[PDB]
Amino acid sequence: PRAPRTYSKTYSVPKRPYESARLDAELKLAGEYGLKNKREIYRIGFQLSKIRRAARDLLTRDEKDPKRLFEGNALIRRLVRIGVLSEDKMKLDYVLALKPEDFLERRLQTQVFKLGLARSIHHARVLITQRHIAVGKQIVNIPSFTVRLDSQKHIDFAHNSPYGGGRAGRVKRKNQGK
Amino acid sequence: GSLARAGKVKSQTPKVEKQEKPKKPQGRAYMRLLYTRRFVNVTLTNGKRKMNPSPA
Amino acid sequence: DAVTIRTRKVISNPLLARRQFVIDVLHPNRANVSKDELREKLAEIYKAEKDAVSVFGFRTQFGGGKSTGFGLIYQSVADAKRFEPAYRLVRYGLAEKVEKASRQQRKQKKNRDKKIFGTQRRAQKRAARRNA
Amino acid sequence: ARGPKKHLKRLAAPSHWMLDKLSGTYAPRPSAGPHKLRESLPLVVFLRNRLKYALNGREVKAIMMQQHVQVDGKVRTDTTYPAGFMDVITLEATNEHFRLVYDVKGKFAVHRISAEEAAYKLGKVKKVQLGKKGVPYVVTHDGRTIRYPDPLIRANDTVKIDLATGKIDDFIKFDTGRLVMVTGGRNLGRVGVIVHREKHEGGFDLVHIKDALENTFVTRLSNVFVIGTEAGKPWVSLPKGKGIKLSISEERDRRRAQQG
Amino acid sequence: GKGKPRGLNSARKLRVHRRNNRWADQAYKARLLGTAFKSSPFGGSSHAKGIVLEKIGIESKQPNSAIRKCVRVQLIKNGKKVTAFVPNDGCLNFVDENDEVLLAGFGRRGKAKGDIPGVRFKVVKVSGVSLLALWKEKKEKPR
RNA sequence: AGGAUAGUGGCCUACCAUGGUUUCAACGGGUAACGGGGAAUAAGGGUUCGAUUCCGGAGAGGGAGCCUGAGAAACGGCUACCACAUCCAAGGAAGGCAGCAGGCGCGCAAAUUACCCAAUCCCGACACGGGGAGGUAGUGACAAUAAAUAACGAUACAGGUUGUAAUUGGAAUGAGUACAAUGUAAAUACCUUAACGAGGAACAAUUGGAGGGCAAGUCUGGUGCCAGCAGCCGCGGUAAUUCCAGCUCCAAAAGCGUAUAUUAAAGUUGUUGCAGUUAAAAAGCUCGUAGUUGAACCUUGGGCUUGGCUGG
Repeated sequence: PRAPRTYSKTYSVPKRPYESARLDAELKLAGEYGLKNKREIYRIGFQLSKIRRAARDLLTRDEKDPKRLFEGNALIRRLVRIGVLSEDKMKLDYVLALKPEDFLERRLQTQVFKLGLARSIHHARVLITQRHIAVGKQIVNIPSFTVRLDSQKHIDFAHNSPYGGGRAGRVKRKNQGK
Repeated sequence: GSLARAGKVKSQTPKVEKQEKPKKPQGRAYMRLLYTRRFVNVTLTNGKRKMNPSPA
Repeated sequence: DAVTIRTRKVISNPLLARRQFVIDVLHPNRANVSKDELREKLAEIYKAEKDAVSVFGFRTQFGGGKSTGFGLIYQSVADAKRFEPAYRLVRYGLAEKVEKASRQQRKQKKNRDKKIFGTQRRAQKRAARRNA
Repeated sequence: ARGPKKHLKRLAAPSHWMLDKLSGTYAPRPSAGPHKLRESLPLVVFLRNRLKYALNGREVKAIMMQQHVQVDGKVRTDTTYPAGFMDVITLEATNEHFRLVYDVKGKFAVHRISAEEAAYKLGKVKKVQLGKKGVPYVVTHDGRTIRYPDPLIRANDTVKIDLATGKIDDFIKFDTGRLVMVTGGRNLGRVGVIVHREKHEGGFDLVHIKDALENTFVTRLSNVFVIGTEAGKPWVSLPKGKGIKLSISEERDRRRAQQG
Repeated sequence: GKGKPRGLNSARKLRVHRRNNRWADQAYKARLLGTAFKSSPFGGSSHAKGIVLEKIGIESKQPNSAIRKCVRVQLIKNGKKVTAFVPNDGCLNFVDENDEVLLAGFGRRGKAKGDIPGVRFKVVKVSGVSLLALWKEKKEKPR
C-alpha cells in the first residue's frame, strides 16, 4: 500500500533509575526553567548527545576533509543561528563544550521570561499555552519553540491577545458586562 | 495445610476511612512545588537532611 | 472586515484555457473568507465572470487572520464547465448533482443482470409462461 | 509469472521522477515505446510534476485529447507515453518547444528550446546491419529504423534526424575529442570530450572523458552519447550547467552568494 | 600463544569452534533445542488459560513456616496439569474449583521462587477479571 | 544419434562407457525456515529478529490433467479423485474468503457485514464505463510527536532586599459545548470563529513503592511463624523500618506495573576479548593425514633537473 511514514523518538531515559545526584540535578535544571517533566530534560539530553556524536566523528577525520568541512560548518551554522554556540566559538571544538543549559536558554519559555513579559518562569509558560505571545506575525503556543537569533528580537504580545490591544477575555467581559 | 485461615488478617483489620484532603497540584506546578521545598526553603538539620522524618 | 487577497505563483494554462495561481488571503478580524464571497470578490478584481472562477483548498494559518488557497479562472463559463469536475459545478450551483442509487444498490443490480441473457423483457415473459 | 505486470508501486518508480512518497500507492507505469521504462518519463509526470500545468492526473488526459501535445512533431494520445532522451515535446497552444536533456544533477531538466530547434533530433546509432533484400539500416537509441543511411555510419555514432521526413541530415563520427553527454550511472548528465577509448574485448568498453573544468571520469560505452564534433560546440542547446558537475561545498557557496 | 588459531587462513576453525561451545550455554541450548516448545507447560507462551481442578495448601520450605495456597490447574491448550500460586491476602476465596484462570510466570523464568516448593505460576485473572482488581475490589467476580 | 520443446540440455528414447558428489561436511534429519531490502540492541567488534506498507518466489482444501489465449498448468476457468460440505420434488444440481467486510473454532493474542471513484493508477471499443485496486470515515493507550490539571498579587505569621506557608481577589485560557465558514465526492475531524463554558478554578492524576540493592519513615493502629509479603538476601513466633490499615514522602506522568521472549549489562561464548597448577577444564604417551603456520637471501644508494601544497 502507501509508503510508510517514518517516525523517531526524541528522548531517552537514563540507564540507572534512582540516583539522587542525578535526581536532584534534573530537578534543579527544570525547576528554574519551569519544565513540565523530565522528558523535557531527557529530550534536551538526547538531542544534545547526537549533536556531539555528529561532531565526534568529524574530529576523528583528517583536517581539510571536505566531509569534515561541509558537514562541520553546516552543523555549526545551525547552532550559531539559534544562539547555543557563541559567534566567536566556531571551531567545532566548542560544540563539544555545550551543556543542556545552553539550548534551554534558547527556549520560548525561557526568553519571554527574560524579556519580562511574565513575572515568573512558570508564568512564562502560561503566557505561551494560553495563546498570548506572537513571534513575528505568527502566534506560537509551543513552550519549547527554540528562538533563532533573528527571531529573538521579534517576540512580543499577540495583537489579538487581551494583553496586547485585543478585546477583553472571557472573565473580563463577563464581569465588566455583569 | 488447611485453607481455613486464608484472609484472616485483612478481615479483622479495623476499617479506617481516609481523611478527605485537598488535591495536590499537577504538571509544572508540582514540579514547581517540589523545587522550592527541596532547594529553596531548606529544612536540613545543619547538614542532617531527611526527606520523610517520622515524628520523634 | 478589510478582506485583502494576494496572488502568487501564477501560471498561464492555455491548455486548460485557464489562469492559475495561489490565493493568499488576508482576513484579519474574520474567521475566514467563504468560497462564494471570494469568487464574488475575485471576479471584480480581474473583470471576469463569477461562474468561470474556481476557489478551493482554503486553510487558515495558525493563529487565524490569514488564509491560503488555490485559484482557477477560465476564459469563459463554458470553458470552466468543460474542464471543471461535476462536484465543483454542484458546489457553485452551475450544475445539478447526479441522482443515482448507492454503490451498494448499483452493484447488486449489476450482478443480478449477470443472471439474465438476452433482453430483460424476454426474461420475465418466459418466467410467466413457466409459472403459468 | 503468468504475464507482464501492468502496475507500478510509488516506491518502485524510477528515482529521477521525484514522485512524492505520500501522494498514493501507485505511480505512472510507462507504456511500451521508444525508450526503456527505467530511463524514460511518462507524459503524465511531465505535465503535472514539472510544468505544473495539470494539478492532478485527470487534468492531463483532457490536455492530450485536444491534440496539443506533440512528441517529435507527431500527436500522442497516451498519458503514459514514454518520452525520453533528446525527445521533442511541443505544446503549440503555449507556443513552447521542449527537448528532454539531463541536467548535471541526473534528472530531467525543463529545457525550453527554439521553435526551429524543435524540428530535429539526435540519435545514437545502436547497430548497422543489412535488412531484407540487401538494404542496410540503422537503429537509433529511440528504436528508429532509418533505411539507406550514409555507408560511413557505424556503431556508437550520432546522427541528426530531420524529425520530419525520418531521414538523415548529418551525423557525428565517434572518436577522440568528440563532445559527449553521459546518459547513465552516477556520471549521468555530465558533458565532456573523449580522451581515450579503452577496448575490452568480450566485455564493456570504457570511455575516458575530461569535463569542462578539467575533470576526468571513466564511464561505460553504453552511457556515452555524442552531442558535438569538438569541445564547446554542442549540436543542441545544453541545459543549465552544461554538464559541469561541482562539489557540494561549491553549490553551497554559490547558493550563499546567489540569494545573499 | 593463547591456544586458539591465529593464522589468516583459519577462519573456518574459529567458526566451528565457537558454534560447538555455544551448546554449553543454557540460554542458547534451551532456545535451539526448543525445550520450551516441548516440555514447558505453556509451550513457550507468556500466559495461558487453564481449568482449576483442586485447591491445595502447601507446607513451606525452611526456614519459613507458613502455608502457600496454590491450586491444581489443567491447561486447555495442551491438557497438562500444573500448580499455580494465588498471590493476594485472601484471594483464595475469590477462586473456586473449575474456574478458568489466566496464569503467568514468577519472573524466575521456569524456576521455583522463594520458599514455595514445586510451583512456578500465579493467577492473573479469574473468570476474566483481574485478581488484583478483585483484591482491591475495583470490580466484582462474574457469577 | 534421434524424438519432444519456443529453444539449449538425460528434458525423453536407443546404443555405449563407468562415471558424478564428499571431512573444504556430500547425503540424511530438525526447523516454533518463504528469501532479501530492512528491525531491535548496540563505543567498537557483535547478538537476536525479519508473516507483515518494497522486490523476487510459491499457494488458493490436498493432489492431477487440460481449453482459450502472445501470455495460465489460472482456481472470484473447467474436468477427475480424495476430505469436508449446500439444495433436492431423492431423479438430479451446485461448492471453494490464504480478496473486502463479516460468522464459528483455536488460543495469552488481534477492527465496521460504513461511504466513494473526488485524489493515485490500472483495464476497455475509451475525453464518457468499471475498479472492496485505491482513497475517506467507524473501533483502536501497536508504536511515535507536540502538549492542559494553573498563574500573579494583598494580608498574615516565620523567615533570611524576598521563597513560601494560610484567607482574600481580579484576570487569562482551553477541555468541552455551538452558530457559520473552511474543510470534503458528500460528511466527520483539524484550523478559524460569534455566544456559552473555572475557586474545592469536584473541569478532583494516575501507576508502584518507602530494610538493602534503590528514591522514599524505625510514625500510629491491627495480626502474632499465622495471615501474608518477599525478582534475591530475608520480614512475621505480641515495640513488624519489610504483612494488614491510616498519615507522610519518593520515581515517572497521560501514563505506570505484571508475564514472556530477546539485546545491553556479559571480558558469563571472549576475532577484538575469557579460563585450563590448586576454583570447571592440558588427550596416558608417541607416530601421523587432511588443515593451520612455516629461517634468511635477488636495485640499494648517489647525482642532477622539474611539477604540486603547508608555514611564513
